[PDB]
Amino acid sequence: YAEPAHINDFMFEQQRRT
Amino acid sequence: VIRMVEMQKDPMEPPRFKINKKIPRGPPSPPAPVMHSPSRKMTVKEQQE
Amino acid sequence: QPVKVRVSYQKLLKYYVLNALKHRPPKAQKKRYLFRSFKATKFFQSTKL
Amino acid sequence: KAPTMPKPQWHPPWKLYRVISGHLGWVRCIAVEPGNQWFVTGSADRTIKIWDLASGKLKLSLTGHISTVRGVIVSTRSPYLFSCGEDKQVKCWDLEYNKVIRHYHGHLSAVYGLDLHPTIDVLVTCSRDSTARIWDVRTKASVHTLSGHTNAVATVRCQAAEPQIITGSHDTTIRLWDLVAGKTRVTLTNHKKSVRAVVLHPRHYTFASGSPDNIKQWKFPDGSFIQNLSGHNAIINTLTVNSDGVLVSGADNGTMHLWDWRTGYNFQRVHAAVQPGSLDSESGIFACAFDQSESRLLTAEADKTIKVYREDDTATEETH
RNA sequence: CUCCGAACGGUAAGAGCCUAGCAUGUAGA
RNA sequence: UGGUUUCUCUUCAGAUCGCAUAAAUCUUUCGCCUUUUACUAAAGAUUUCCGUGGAGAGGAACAACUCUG
Repeated sequence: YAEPAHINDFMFEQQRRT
Repeated sequence: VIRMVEMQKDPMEPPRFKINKKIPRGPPSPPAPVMHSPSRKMTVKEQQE
Repeated sequence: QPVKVRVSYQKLLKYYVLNALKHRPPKAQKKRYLFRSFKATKFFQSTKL
Repeated sequence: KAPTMPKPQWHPPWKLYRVISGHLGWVRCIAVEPGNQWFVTGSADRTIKIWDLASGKLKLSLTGHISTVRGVIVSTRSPYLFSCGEDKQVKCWDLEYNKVIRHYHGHLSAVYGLDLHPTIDVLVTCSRDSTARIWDVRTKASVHTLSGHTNAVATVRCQAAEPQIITGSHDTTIRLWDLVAGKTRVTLTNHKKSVRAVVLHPRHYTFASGSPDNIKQWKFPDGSFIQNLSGHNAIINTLTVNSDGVLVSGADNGTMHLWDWRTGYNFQRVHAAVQPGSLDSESGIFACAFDQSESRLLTAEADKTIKVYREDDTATEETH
């Protein structure tokens, strides 16, 4: 089940890699 | 979460494959019934008229 | 009176009229920037030589 | 005893004012210009000829088709008198130079009718091969193949109010195919005969429908059977409706039965005559449409005579 | 007087043997 | 009041938008014609391409030199 989000790709890729 | 980033292809290229011979959809349908009118015989003289 | 200069002046004046007699449109257009889309791609690159 | 019986609608009878006969063959389509000046009408002689809408005299003669011209849809949003021929060619004869400008193709057989959408820049060409075609105007290309008919799609309707495109199939099943998707959103549980007629009354109600045998009304949102038709068992081919409440039914037998869109009773129900050169049983209303001024009705018969029926004031026509 | 043409409508038809300039860039344990 | 430039993107262009001018398509015409495409040019209108014009949006270079008023 797909569920998109309207969050920023910059802050999401920075927080997960940290 | 997976980011959907569309890869920008080269805008000068031959197509990557031939004509697609795959089935796109299903040959069954939703066969909705008629329900218009009850079909019956007209008369005994309908074969002569 | 050259014999070559007479038909050469007649034919050069022929395409002078024919490119202005019927070939006078208002010249409308809607699209632009053909090669500019290739410069904004991820594969081409501009330089000077 | 009947509901709404002692209060019908008002409908004075009409009268033929001029019978123009200039074509050579059975006229299959007739349309009026939105400026109430031109009257485009095809024929079996492969020549769509325009005439004066009020004077009745001839105005132009435009040929080019290779078969019978069974469709003439004059566009009101753009100067282009598009025509549908039976030679598998939707010849969009633009009136800006009185010649073919588009010559769109794509149908596998004859085209039954063509209808121009008032809002979307596309032409609904109801073909007769296996389906209709959504041809894009000024693009010379089809948009989508609305294949939702088990037979030839005779009638066509492109309303701005109805989101779908009402297609009249000859397989006794009307359909409403959507413009974006293409599939039939709702069928019709009526019209047991081969439905080859459709109408629309956007004056004070929704768009109706029609059928040769056992016709009935309908609604624009998803369909709603309001009431059936009167005793008209002939093969109906023309169904026009005016904004004043008149409902004209043109059949192939020549019995031009005129009824009311609200009351339903036949007001005139008169039968027209025929040409002296024609046969005894040949007069039949193949196409009928009211004028742009809604004053003089125009019905193109099958006896090679475009008849015009004007109005007449009377009061001794009370229906029981 | 100085105006200059190109392709298709064309070489067949077959038997046994012989040698070549080419292409893909995988999941798996 | 306050900015000379330059590059990206959003409309309408009825101004020789082009002080010059290509190709294709459609509807009619001529010449050859022997199957066809490549053909010859007269009329009209439909695209594509070579280009351009005002007016808002985002970057770079002294934007500060102080331009008109």
